[PDB]
Amino acid sequence: KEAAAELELLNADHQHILRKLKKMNNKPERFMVFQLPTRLPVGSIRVHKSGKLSVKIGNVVMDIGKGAETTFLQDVIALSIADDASSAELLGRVDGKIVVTPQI
Amino acid sequence: KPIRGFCQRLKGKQGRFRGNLSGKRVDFSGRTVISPDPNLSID
Amino acid sequence: VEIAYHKCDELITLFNKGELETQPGCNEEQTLEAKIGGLLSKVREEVGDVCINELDNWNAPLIMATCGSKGSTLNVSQMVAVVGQQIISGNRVPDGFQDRSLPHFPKNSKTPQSKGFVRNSFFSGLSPPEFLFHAISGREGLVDTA
Amino acid sequence: DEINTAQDKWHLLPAFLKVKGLVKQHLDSFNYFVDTDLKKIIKANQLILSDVDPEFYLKYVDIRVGKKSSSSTKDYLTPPHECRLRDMTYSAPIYVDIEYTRGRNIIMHKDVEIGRMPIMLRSNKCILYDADESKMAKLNECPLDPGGYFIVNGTEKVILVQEQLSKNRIIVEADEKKGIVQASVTSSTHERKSKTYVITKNGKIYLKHNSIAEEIPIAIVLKACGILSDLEIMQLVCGNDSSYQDIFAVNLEESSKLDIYTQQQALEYIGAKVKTMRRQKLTILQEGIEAIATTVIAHLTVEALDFREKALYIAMMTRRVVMAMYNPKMIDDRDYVGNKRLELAGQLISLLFEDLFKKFNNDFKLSIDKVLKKPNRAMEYDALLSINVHSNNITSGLNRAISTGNWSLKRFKMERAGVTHVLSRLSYISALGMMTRISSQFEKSRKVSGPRALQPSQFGMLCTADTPEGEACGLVKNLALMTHITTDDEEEPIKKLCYVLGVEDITLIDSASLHLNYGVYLNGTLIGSIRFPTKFVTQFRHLRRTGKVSEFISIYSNSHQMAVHIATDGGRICRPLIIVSDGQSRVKDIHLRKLLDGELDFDDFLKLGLVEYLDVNEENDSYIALYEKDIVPSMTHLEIEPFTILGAVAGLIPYPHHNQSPRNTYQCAMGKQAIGAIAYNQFKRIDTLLYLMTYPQQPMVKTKTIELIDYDKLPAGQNATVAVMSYSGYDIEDALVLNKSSIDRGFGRCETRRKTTTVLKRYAN
Amino acid sequence: IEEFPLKISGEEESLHVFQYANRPRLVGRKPAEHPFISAARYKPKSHLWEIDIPLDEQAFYNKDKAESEWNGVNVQTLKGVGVENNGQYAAFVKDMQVYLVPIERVAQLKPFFKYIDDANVTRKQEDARRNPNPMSVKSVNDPSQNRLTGSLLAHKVADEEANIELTWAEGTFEQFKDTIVKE
Amino acid sequence: RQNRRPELGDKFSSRHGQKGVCGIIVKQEDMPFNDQGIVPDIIMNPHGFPSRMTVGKMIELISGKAGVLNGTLEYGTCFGGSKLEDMSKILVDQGFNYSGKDMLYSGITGECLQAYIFFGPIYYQKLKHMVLDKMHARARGPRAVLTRQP
Amino acid sequence: LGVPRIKEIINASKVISTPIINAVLVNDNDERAARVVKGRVEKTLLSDVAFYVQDVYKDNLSFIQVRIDLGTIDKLQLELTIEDIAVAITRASKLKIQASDVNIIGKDRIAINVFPENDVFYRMQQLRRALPDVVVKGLPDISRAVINIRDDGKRELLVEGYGLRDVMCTDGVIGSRTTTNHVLEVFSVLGIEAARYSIIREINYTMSNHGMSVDPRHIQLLGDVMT
Amino acid sequence: MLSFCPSCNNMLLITSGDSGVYTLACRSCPYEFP
Ligand SMILES: [Zn+2]
Repeated sequence: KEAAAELELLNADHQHILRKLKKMNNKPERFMVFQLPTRLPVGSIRVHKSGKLSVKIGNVVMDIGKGAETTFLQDVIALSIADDASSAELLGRVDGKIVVTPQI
Repeated sequence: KPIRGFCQRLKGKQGRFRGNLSGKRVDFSGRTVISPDPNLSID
Repeated sequence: VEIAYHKCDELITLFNKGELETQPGCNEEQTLEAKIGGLLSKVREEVGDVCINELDNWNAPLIMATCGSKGSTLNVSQMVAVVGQQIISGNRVPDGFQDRSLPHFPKNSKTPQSKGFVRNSFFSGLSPPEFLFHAISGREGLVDTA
Repeated sequence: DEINTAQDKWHLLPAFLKVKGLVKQHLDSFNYFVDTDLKKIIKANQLILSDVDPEFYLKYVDIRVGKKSSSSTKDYLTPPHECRLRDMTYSAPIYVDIEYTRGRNIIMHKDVEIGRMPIMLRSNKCILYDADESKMAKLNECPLDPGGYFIVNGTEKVILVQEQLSKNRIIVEADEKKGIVQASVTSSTHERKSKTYVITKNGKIYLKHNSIAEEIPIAIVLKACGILSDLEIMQLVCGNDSSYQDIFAVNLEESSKLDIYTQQQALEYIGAKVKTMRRQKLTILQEGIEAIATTVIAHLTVEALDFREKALYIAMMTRRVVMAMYNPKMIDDRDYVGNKRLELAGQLISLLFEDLFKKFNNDFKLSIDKVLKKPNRAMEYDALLSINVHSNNITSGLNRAISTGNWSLKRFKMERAGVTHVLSRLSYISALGMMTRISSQFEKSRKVSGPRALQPSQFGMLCTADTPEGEACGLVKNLALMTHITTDDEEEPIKKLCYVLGVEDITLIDSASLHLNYGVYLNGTLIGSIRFPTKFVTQFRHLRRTGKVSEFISIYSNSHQMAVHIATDGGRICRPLIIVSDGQSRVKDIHLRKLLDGELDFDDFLKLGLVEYLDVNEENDSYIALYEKDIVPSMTHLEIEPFTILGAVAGLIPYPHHNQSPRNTYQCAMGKQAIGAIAYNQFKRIDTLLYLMTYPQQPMVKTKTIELIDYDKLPAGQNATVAVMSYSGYDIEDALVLNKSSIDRGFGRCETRRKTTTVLKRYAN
Repeated sequence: IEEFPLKISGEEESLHVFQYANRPRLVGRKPAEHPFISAARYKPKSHLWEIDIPLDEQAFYNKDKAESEWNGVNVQTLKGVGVENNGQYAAFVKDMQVYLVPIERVAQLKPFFKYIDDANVTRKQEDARRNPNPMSVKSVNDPSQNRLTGSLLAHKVADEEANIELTWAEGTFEQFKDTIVKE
Repeated sequence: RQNRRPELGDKFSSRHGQKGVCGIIVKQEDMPFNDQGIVPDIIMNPHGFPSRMTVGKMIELISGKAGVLNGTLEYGTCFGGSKLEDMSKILVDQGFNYSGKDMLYSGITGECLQAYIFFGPIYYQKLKHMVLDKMHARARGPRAVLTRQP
Repeated sequence: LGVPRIKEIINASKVISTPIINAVLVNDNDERAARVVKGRVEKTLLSDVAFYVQDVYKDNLSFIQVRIDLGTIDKLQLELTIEDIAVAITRASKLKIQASDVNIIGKDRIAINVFPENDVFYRMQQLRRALPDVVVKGLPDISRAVINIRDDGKRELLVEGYGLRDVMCTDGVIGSRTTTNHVLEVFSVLGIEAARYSIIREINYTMSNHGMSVDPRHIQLLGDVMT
Repeated sequence: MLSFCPSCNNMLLITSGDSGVYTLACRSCPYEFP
């Protein structure tokens, strides 16, 4: 029922995130943050048949699910500090944020 | 735990004036169960 | 009791169409709640009228209700025909949790046999969902005296 | 015997009550107190110290009840039926181990007697644990006795399962003549008994507390927690494109009146009108007394530096204020069964014991330095010589609080009476039907028949047909036949688990977007703001059924607001139900026939993932089917057995479904009075008043309920030959007529026994 | 079919992320700019960030109220507390490559009103100057008495520590190619 | 220790919630009897079942009589139990009426009864609250000290 | 109508529950005149007659601006001018304003200005929420008038409010046949012998529809012990 | 009333201006607007 509204939106999420992955191939000092599941029991973002993404970051450990999901009307900028010294440089602003979740 | 006084017993639900003066306890009484009987008359 | 369901089950389905008859008395979305009562308060009494005249003499709950000793044509009708719809203080068993009364009935379903109405007699039996709706009218029969 | 899964799902209900009986809730509570919940007491009252002579220290390393460490045998114990004929208490001594500073050298001494703990029958610390009708025949105790009750000095008493409202959670309220209130009581386990209110005076939100001299409007107490920019307030409380901006808009301009505007100036307005507790030093900064005023409030969550997670928990507390003012249909009742926390004996006898235990070692402290204030008496002085004078306040504290059932605590300063009752040996199930009952709290809503009534959210949680009448009409209730009370496990790892499944964090999400998505609520606290909940919750149960997480959880997920809930708080109800995957269940009658072979019990059913426990809140989302002939391709959680909605004392009614509903609540009040048989040892015991029948008989129309508690092994009453008719007019108003020749043959000749006692007293002279 | 291999070459650099709660991302579908930081300011052991910003002149400024009240012009600081968590690597993306580096903290930037906080300091100073109206010996820790700790002790230690005025730059190709050459 | 016998006043029940004071104790020869000589133990009036609506006792009597004649105890459970149509088949093979409603004579007058009597075994448990320890009688006795009343 | 009807009859309590008053009309037909008098008595709130209220700034003006829907006067059949609204602003003592500052600008528009620390912003906004809740026409003590039909062609007027004096004082009703509840306001309006006959008619009404039947005389002895 | 003061999002306030003008300007921020 309303679970069928969910899978079609997750299809519409992959087709919006392969676009933003491919427009940023020109390495234009562009950054993005995404979360990896810690507490491990490297890999490869890869395209399945007909619009489907998955990562396999362990030797075997598959993580099928990804999603380009949050809304932020903020300015977000990455800076690297080093040893509390003359070490302040703004690297870049952040365009998007996706997440990784393992399948169960 | 609060102490009873004079005014704390002349009033109240059956402290006085209902359980001592208006409604008392009477001698010559008794209280068993009831059970039916057709074979005797009314009164 | 199924021909009373058949008039009832179409009458709930006019929420997409949005029919509202608007009796005098400021209904505000209870016309499809107040009409169902007398619709079910007619099948509760008329089947109680069928069971009386189509019933032989020397019937024992018939011959002490033709008198005035003990009983009624309501109380024998719940024993042979139907026990009707239970009321809870002027309310026909309102919802228990999440727009429903009990987990055995689906979400926001405003039908009878889901809120209050129990169609089968004391002689036939009661089902596990409709047994509890009798155990609430049976509870306010003892609370109200206190 | 061609077995099938249509009418033989009953055969796993004996597999429930065999491994896991009917006095689960009393036996498994005290057994958790003795094993583990003593060691968590002395580890929080260790290291008794003196200030004079600062090189003295005594520390409690570990604590044990029962056996020593030298002999290490089982025990030698006064037997329970030998203990009730002498007006003695049935008890076992507390042993501790200690090391302390004697003098030249410290010394570690074991097995110090400090008291005698009473222990309930059929626990694993008493001699009746796993006996086999030969040890138990030697002890002349009944095999069919339930157990679970103290025999303190004669009389035999039972702690009743109290319940109250859910601590550490909020409830919304409405009133017409008073405005609305927002109670939120919180009880952290150290001295803290605090409830906060979010009240509305004539259209303005406030926040009052019984340690603040006045009320404070909430726009102060959110700039006090860092949320200051005054667009972030409305962005958290209201949302967007709504009427909630219009109701809330009054509280914004009271920042302009008080002229604060910043998080530094925000604090000191609170502690300017705080009721100052007498500190005896008063180092009051006028900067830290307000920073702790956002620590002693709403004791769910504590902070380190940021004050952030406490802020938007106040913002969610005041959003449901505004929604309640928008329509009063959104309010909640405090009589719904999801808002009740049942609490057992052994997790309530532990509130008493640590009151007694700290009162032990602060009388034992001041008895030391009364000797150590001597010049000569500081070298050879030993401390364990004077330990036994203080030991008698543990035993006499415990035995006085069980007999006279009122518990005088200090930490919460609260005087619950009526917490123990003497069990009634009128009949067999009169003493078993008491062991499963509920004693409510009577929160003084005596006008309202709401909580006096019965809720529809009660089907199979606890029994529906047993409730008294008269003075107590709806506040005394009874557990059903299938029921387990949960236990709290831990909230640290599951908070680490939900990050892995793909939730974001509270410190990263923008406040414009937390109302667009849902939100995970952990014990009522938002932490993660998940998106697409239905992939998140369905991947959570597959960790639960296959067994990565413990099974006493609930994933209630409503839709009136945008929130999904988790609850692991323990002390709440549940029952088990078999998972239905799709239009075909997981019944799998090859598993069910292998149960009768005897290797695949009920506990291995939930180990695989065929059955799990649902509470009342996880029945919001589920769609339980009655019978296997009713499966829909949208239908979960087939109901395991439908007559389990009636307890062991309403269960003996034959054909209850045909009968009227007030004629089942009239029999439970009288089944506890029908004379009969009591136990097998009934000619050995000396009780106050014990009714017996000469020749009882088992009934003709039995029930499955009476053979699951072994009622017919010792029945009560006998079956006459009724000829229903009117006769001689002496049977008019439900009186009845029996014959003289049947009474002389022995129809209903009872027998009445009555103790009386004296004591030969020894005087002063 | 296609696959994009990622590897994790980032250490030695505890890089932070901020969150401007004031300026939006896009303005009428058009992406906005970040304002230019005059100087930065960092407090170790308390992880604060007093980022200074300039606000524009007379046209939208109203200096006649700003000068006469607090005498502090053209500086708007905004405080951010460094909050740490696991996960959440930072990824710059090469042609058919994507290279990760761990993010150490994420601080949230709220507008810290500095000048009107300090406008009451001289007002508090002038209180006892119009009303002037008028010994440090050791004691002993007693085991029946307690001392402040936890939340309010961390505010006593976070107001008095070393200031650091950061040399704010905008380089980052040195950070880029150093990561590229490492596998 | 004392034992006693149930004279009138002693309160019986039915396991379905129908209280009753024992009203009279008549002799055996005045009680009715069926064709075989079975004298009933207890007679209860018909005038409860319309108001009390207890169809359980009307079923418990059928599921009980058929169990005696077949030698096997029967189950009355909740939401189930032994059905009715399979229980009149036993009750017609043994020779009795299909609804348990037998016919019997009278012990006062001798001839048959112009109606039919519903006859069978019902479990009557005996309650507490007997009249041997409720009869009270105070003529002129002790008086309290502060009020000088009984 | 049960026990909580007998309770406040014999208590003669001040705050009664549901104090409906019963009034019979003059004519028999609707004729668009049976609910023209329910317009004359219902507390007509101005948020039903207004449509758009906003604050208009030129450079130096602080005035809220109100417009009415003149067609709603045609719709629900009430009768009033435009200037009596401007009367009804200054007849509201809760908004502590000056007496005569009001000026009409046009036919369907009306605006009121304010002038004086920081009085400017605060009391143009406190009054923005306190203007759209004033009574402009109707009796200031009733709650909600409702017209109904009886078992004949004649129709009466049911009004669920306390006041009875001004209800008799209005037009289109006859002050000869107007009963009520709340006995001890008849004792104020209609003397003492009308209070004695009202207690009679209240007790034997709430015992007619419960089935029991005492007598007329057992209430006529109860009426005279009070008055 | 959508009275956001940008760079702080705080509030606006109709202040008594020069020659009695009805300017709007907030405290705790050097900002003004007609
Ligand atoms: Zn500003």
